[PDB]
Amino acid sequence: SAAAEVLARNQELLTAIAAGNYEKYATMCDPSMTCFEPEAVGHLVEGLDFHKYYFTMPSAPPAPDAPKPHVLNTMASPHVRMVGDSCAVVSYIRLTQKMVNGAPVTVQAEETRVWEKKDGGWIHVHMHRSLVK
Amino acid sequence: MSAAAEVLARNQELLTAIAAGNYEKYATMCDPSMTCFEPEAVGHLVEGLDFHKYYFTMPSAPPAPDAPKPHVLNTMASPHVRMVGDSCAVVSYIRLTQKMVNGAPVTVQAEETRVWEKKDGGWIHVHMHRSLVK
Amino acid sequence: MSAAAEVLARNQELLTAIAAGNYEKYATMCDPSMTCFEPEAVGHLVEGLDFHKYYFTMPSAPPAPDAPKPHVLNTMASPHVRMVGDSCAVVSYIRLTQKMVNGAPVTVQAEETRVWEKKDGGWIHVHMHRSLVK
Amino acid sequence: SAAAEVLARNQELLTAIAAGNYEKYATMCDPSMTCFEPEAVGHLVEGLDFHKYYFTMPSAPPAPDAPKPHVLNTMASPHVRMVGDSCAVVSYIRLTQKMVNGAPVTVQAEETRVWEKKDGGWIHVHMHRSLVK
Amino acid sequence: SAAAEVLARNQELLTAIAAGNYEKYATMCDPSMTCFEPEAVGHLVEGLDFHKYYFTMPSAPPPKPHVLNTMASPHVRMVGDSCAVVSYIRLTQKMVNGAPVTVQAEETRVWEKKDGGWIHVHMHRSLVK
Amino acid sequence: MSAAAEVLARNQELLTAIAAGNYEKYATMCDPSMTCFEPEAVGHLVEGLDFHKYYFTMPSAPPAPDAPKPHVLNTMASPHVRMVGDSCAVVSYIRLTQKMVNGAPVTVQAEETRVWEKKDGGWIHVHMHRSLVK
Repeated sequence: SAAAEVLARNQELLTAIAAGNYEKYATMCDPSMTCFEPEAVGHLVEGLDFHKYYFTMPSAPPAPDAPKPHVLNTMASPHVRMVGDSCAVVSYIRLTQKMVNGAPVTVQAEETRVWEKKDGGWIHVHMHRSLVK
Repeated sequence: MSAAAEVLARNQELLTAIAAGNYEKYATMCDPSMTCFEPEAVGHLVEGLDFHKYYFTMPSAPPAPDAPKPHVLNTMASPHVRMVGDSCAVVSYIRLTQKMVNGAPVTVQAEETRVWEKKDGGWIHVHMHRSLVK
Repeated sequence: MSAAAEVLARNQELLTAIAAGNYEKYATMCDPSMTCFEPEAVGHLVEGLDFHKYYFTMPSAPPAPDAPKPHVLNTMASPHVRMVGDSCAVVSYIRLTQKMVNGAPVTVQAEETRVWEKKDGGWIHVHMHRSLVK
Repeated sequence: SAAAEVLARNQELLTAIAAGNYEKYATMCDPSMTCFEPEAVGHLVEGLDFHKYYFTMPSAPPAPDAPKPHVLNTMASPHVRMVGDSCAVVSYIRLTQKMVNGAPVTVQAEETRVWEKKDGGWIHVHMHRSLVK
Repeated sequence: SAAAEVLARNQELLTAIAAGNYEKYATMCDPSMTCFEPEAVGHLVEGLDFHKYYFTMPSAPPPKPHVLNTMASPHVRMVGDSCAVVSYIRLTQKMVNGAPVTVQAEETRVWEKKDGGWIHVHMHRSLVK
Repeated sequence: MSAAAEVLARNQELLTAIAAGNYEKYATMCDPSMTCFEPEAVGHLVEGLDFHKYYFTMPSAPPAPDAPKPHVLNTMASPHVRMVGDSCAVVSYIRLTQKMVNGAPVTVQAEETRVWEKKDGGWIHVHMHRSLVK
């Protein structure tokens, strides 16, 4: 049941990432969060500004027309491990369905996200993201 | 005198066991329910020790007058230890493996996140995530 | 809190000043006799500030042709500060620069060593060694 | 005069490296020394074991064709900077003359080596190498 | 401090070259100056006319010339009372298309002390890469 | 007899010593602090005599029956000697080396500038600048 709560928090974080909602994202992450990810080109980054960069990219007005963002994140075969009462490790395959050149594309990545039970709530502390060929 | 130094040394001990081909020590250091992301798992989450034991027990040709000793060294570049609650430790680092191929040195790099749990007065490896860097 | 922490903060100040194109701040933080290894020096050791002033004073096409404000962020991956005596600090790290090329973000990575001297009641950058990774 | 001492020590260190004399090399370095170099493939390494690896390689059998290695390190245009009483920064272009396939070749690298004065001697604390090409 | 004078004079000469100021350049050079350089395509050139050629090329009116010369790792050698040899790597930062480019050249420049001041008598330029 | 002619003779003597591989005479003629630009220095200024001693002391042992005595000749095409004060000479020329490659003769050309200092009644080589034409 606790594992289900951590899974809900993880899916909530993923939807916040897909929406570009940086405030929700930052509210879910500890300011000392550690991260391996492809954008970090092989190095361990600490903090939130590195991702705030990607949330605040300069795009600004587009032509309204009829297209709107269409992105969906799916946690393929999730695995929750409880290490003590205050720690949870969520390991899964992140499947991101996105639109490129008017066509759908499914991106896959191995993701390990560590959550700490701080001040009543689960908070993300560490992420390891690796792309699969 | 710190628990973070202890888990760091324990992780280095695990890497030494891996480099030595000592599967008995590796198995004594890992929980039988250990989960693993690694390149050999070709994009999937594997559980258990048999998948890793496969690589310790590969059929090798007996040694000849060649270079009768493996020259392998693992280095934890810029380690980071995080204590998550009373029973968990997360060790994140860049694994640098110096090995010999065709009589020449080669340095392999990988992003590694290893999770340890405090069980029975020791630290046991429960989850690993390996990523090759181009 | 700590001298090493202060030197690290000064290095982050210098990097943000570089990202913002503020040459006056940059020169305020650098010794006039500063030495430098960097790719722009094409394999030689350069001395002085004019060599770096060159890249701050490059002529540019007319600003704001429906173009956004510069979106650049420097991050010191795994910083290491070494105090060598009272008045010397060596800050070694991996500089990760997130910038915009065309419409997409790109992260550039360099190995950076920056040597700072405590003179006249302030930390001043005196040496730099930069090497591109990829 | 002090700069002359540090320069002589740096040349002695390079000679030790060229000779495969790991003992002298290690006695000249601080055990916590930091290093950027190509063999570290874009990361900062600490300690001497990473470098000890290269002194302790599995030796190939001698076949009397080139019994003595012909290698020489040259510090092209050295520059010494005194940063306080106990620090010296030695920057130079390391030119290694080696023999490849019976013909000589000159390899060049940018080198920054930091030395600390402990008691009345100099020890190596930090190195930064970058191949020039 | 004599080496400082010769280095300052060489830097002044290089800035004159970068600025296209042939008058200052010529006033700093001995009229019998000898020269090895790429533009000499493998021959030893004597005099100032050969170099004057490049200051007086025909151009068009129509950004701004952004060029900077740096003497990387200079080396001054006093050979007797009247001679100085300045060896260095000339790093020229120029702009091609919209991008900066650093050109490197091995430069040896010989100077002679004649009463008051140093004058340039011999130069050797080699392109590295 | 002129002093410039004497320095020219000393320079031809040095080139002969280089062609013969006689490192001892070469070292006698050169100041221990001599500076050098040359292709083998891959675009840098080297100081001292060890850098050049490296090429006199390269490994080799038996003269094969396939090849005979070395046939090498250095020629100073259009020499120019310039006296800079009492004790300094600059010898500039095109070095033409006739050597044997395989079974055929070939002429290598290089732009050479050699500075000589008058110390204790003798001329010694103090600085060289060597560049290849083709």
